[PDB]
Amino acid sequence: ANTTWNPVYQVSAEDNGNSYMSVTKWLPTATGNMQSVPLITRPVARNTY
Amino acid sequence: GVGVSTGSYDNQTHYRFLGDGWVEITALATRLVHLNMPKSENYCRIRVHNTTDTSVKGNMAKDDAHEQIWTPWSLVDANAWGVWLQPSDWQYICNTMSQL
Amino acid sequence: GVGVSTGSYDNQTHYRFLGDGWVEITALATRLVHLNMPKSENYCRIRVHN
Amino acid sequence: GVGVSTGSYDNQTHYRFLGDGWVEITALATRLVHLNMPKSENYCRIRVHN
Repeated sequence: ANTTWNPVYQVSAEDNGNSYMSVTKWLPTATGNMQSVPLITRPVARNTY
Repeated sequence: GVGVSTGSYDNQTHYRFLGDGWVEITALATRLVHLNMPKSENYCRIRVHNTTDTSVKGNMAKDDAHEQIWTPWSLVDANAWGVWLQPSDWQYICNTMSQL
Repeated sequence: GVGVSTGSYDNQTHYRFLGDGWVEITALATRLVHLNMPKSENYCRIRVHN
Repeated sequence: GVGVSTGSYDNQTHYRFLGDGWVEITALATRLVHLNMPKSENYCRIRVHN
């Protein structure tokens, strides 16, 4: 649950660009080729104390 | 197991007079479909941008610029009035019925 | 009589999952207000025309 | 006998909110497998030493 005031980091898909989280990364091509790249695991912040 | 039909053919139209001016019209339609193994093994993101017309100064409406996603699946969408009722039937409906 | 609080402070937000895809979100907010004795003793019909 | 399917295809993921903050996630996956007649007729004890 949202127990903080400042927005926690999330995993979004930026527009088609040099950005790693590009949509084209998981989008088919003119021929139909596709690829599956790793995803940001554990995006939310956790206090250890 | 295999070697026996699993349905029945019927492409007619029955009129059941429910009286009071209302009539229930049931339109049955059966057809034979022909599907071929899709060429696109997987989902494609083909980008079609015609320039044979868009480049010209005069042509503006002939802008077929768009990027669709061709899927390896066909579709059985019989959303057509002519693919349900019969040519003669429509004549009777429009001449008699005032709403449907 | 007087000399004791009459409420509680709570400015949080609880999420109650009602399942089926719907969730009831209750947002509580408490703040301290500061009011000063109004200058206008009575109703005024001021006309502003820049 | 033979000539009829024996299953159904379903590769989706449903989310059932059990409330109280917990959610049961069921992940279904179906795929087509391709097996070829193994070359090794029997168990082999191949020794690889590059």
